[PDB]
Amino acid sequence: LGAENSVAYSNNSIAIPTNFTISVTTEILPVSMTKTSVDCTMYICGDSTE
Amino acid sequence: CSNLLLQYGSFCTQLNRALTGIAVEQDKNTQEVFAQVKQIYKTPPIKDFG
Amino acid sequence: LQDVVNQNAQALNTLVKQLSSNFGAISSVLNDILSRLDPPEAEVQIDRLI
Ligand SMILES: *[C@@H]1O[C@H](CO)[C@@H](O)[C@H](O)[C@H]1NC(C)=O
Ligand SMILES: *[C@@H]1O[C@H](CO)[C@@H](O)[C@H](O)[C@H]1NC(C)=O
Repeated sequence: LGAENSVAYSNNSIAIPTNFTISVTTEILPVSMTKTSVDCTMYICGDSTE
Repeated sequence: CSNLLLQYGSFCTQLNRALTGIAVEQDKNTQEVFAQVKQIYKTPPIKDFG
Repeated sequence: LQDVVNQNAQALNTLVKQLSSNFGAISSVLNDILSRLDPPEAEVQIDRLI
């Protein structure tokens, strides 16, 4: 599940950061798929009148 | 029956692939909704809690 | 992003490959059926393929 960690809870202490870091992360989102079309009669019968 | 199914394209493969994709995506849902922090914290002995 | 394109392409390839399937008929090419069997009893085969 991950490395174990514990934090020393106590009602008269506070832990505050003193330095920061500007990170940058990438998120990837699909938008649209390939606009496909299909010919019914051609695909089902080719070039036959029957 | 196994021979006679062979004349129907790849219906079985399509169905199996769809169901496998389903099975993958549920566990993906679980991992996404639950596992959001990678530091398993340890419960402190409850004494004060204000 | 690659998954969407891959899935669409694979689906289309499966759809195209489905044409090479006799579906229990004498042949998988309708032109062969037309050139081999006269209309009075070729309609059964045509209907199966359709
Ligand atoms: C919580 O604060 C009270 C102050 O009244 C103190 O007596 C108690 O020891 C504190 N709890 C700790 C330090 O765990
Ligand atoms: C804060 O972090 C930057 C990043 O390297 C460092 O240059 C700077 O000295 C740090 N300030 C501290 C630790 O007070």
